[PDB]
Amino acid sequence: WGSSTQALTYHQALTHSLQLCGVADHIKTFRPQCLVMTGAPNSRPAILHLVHAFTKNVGLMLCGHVRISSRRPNFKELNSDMLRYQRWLLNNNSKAFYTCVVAEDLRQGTQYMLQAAGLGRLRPNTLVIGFKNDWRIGDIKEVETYINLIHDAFDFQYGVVILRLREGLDISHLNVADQRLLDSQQFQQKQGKGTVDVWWLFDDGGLTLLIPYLIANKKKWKDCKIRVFIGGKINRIDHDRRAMATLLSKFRIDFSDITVLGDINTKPKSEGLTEFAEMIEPYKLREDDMEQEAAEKLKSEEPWRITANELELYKAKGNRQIRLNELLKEHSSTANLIVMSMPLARKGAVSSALYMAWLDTLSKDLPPILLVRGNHQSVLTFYS
Amino acid sequence: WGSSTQALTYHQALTHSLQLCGVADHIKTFRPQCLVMTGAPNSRPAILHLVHAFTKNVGLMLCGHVRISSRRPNFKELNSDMLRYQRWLLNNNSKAFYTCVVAEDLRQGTQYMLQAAGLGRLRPNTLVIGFKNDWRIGDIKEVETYINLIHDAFDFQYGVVILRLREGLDISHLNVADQRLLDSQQFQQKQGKGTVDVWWLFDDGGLTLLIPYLIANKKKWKDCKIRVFIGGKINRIDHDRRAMATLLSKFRIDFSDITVLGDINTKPKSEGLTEFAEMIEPYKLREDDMEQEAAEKLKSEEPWRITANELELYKAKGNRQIRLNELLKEHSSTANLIVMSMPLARKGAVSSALYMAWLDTLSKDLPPILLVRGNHQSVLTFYS
Repeated sequence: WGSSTQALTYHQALTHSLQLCGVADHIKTFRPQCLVMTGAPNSRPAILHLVHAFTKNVGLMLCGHVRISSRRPNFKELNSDMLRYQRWLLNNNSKAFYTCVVAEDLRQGTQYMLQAAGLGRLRPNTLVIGFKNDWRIGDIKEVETYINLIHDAFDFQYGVVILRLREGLDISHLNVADQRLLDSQQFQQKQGKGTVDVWWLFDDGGLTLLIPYLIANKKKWKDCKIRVFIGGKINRIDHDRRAMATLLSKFRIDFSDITVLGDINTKPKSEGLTEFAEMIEPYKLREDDMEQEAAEKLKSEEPWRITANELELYKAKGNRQIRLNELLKEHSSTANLIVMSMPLARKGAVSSALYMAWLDTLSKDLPPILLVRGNHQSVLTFYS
Repeated sequence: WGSSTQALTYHQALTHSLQLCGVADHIKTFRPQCLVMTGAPNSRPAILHLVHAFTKNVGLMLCGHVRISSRRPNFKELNSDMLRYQRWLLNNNSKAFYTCVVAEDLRQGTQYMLQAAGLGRLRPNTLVIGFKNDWRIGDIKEVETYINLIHDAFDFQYGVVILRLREGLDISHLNVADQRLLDSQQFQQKQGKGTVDVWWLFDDGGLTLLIPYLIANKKKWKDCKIRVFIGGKINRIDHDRRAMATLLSKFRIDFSDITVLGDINTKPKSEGLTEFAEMIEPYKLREDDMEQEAAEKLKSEEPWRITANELELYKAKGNRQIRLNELLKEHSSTANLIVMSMPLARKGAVSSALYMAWLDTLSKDLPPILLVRGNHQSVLTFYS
């Protein structure tokens, strides 16, 4: 490497950061930035390749890696695990940075990269993580770190994206594992003709239409149709489609159709509640919160006499996701992605084992779904 | 502000960060970066103006601000407290970034900005903080956050700089306060003719000679002499001065003299130990560590029967700083700075109230001293 100009690239990268740090207060744009939670980037490579498709030439991608290590943190060899993985990101045709922290669990490890990552205006706007698939198989303790991470991303006014494949995301290893490897390398190459359909179901979503626009204007996805689905009113159908058409003309998405539905939060048809109730069977008044669990004994000895957190106050919130799953299946069977609004419940009043339980009944048997929710701060400022 | 090219400065600042992130694995320079612990930057302005003198055109300066707020963290208005203070850094002729965190104390607040600040190779190399002046007046509890911050900067292989003025650093408000005001605005303007003398007293120091070189090659300091002081051997004096002269020729400092001393860790002259012992008078076996304090009762009821942490194992460590203080006074009375090696004690074996007690006996009545200690990783790679 015959480069004697590296000292000119240091000051070039530093005065342009001071260039970007100083601009007009009212000239602010959106510029979608994101920290991706990949772990070690040679593992989880679908979450690199998908979040390369948006945030390419238009934002920055930060590959976070919290090293869970309760004992013996080895900081001095870790710099050799910084430059190695960054060279792995550079030898592949990637435009990502890489910051690794050390903590004792996943939540407080990524707390550091929420309120301290980046410099200047090069800060992560959103947080994109993978979906915890094995949340019911064991150790329901450490679901409390994952959901209280989601609630903490919504506290810092971040946008949250959750990616879920039907199989797993991680690769750290035969023909049952052949299902893992090709279907993880499914986004960077070889995209045929199909459909990327969205489900606009929240008014203050924002980002959830910008993401399918940016991913369909790419080299691999321009033979793919954006089918906006929407639940709205019941009586007038022509003009609610018109009301969505003007907004979609603002986002210049160039859709195929805006289908209006009228059977949301009506009828779960007595099918999935038999599966949803046995899903939360070992959590019914065993919802994971040690303090609440200990606390009940000052009011009752049989705990299953109150259902206010459980079902008594959230009837149609629970019944909506079970209604939405068959609507996802009978209309988006063979799609490439599903960009779906993400259900957000309020902290404290709702349990973490119920809030997690809604997020997989919504995404039981699907293509690579994307549960997305913006911060409703401002969007469409992007492209003026 | 008629700027329609801001979108060209975003991608210009981002591809040059990818330029700097990809270089040869052997080519890397030193490039002194630092996070300064200023608090709100309109307060503590000497620690902006001094750390502007080095890390100008040659490194980055990051102005950290941990917002101690145990209750009610207000994240949504805090972005208006980000752009306001960054505009305050930009309207002054500064080249600094600014990241603000929220925590419940000072230590875990700046833990976030140690292992998660910056992107790529634009990470803070060192940590520069101010000296806690009012450590004996009240609440010896919260000295444990300051010293366990110092020990944590030395755990991440950071360099540590501690700046101490004879008066305070903070400005948040008459003629007793007129001493604060002008003497805090003493570094940016109006530097006359004088001396910036260093005390090379540690072999694996490193940075402690690079800092007085970079600050004396500036617009305000080039009528100032660098007088290297050094403690070394006793018998040969001409050739230890020669052995320092070759190293100083490598650092191209262009000094005035290399004075060799021979009365370090010999004789504190029975003067300051009367003041040092009454300094640690309410801490003698009351050294602040609640667990150790509770623990003693399994071995004794009168705690003052063991002196191993206190004086019995650290005779000449304590007597060295009291020896060094009169050497600082009889030789560096009227100087502009004192760049002095920083005493580092091992964690756990030494108390935090003793380690703090050495850091102010070394710096009792001085000019703006600078207690500096490198990470001994590599230095002099800078300027090839």
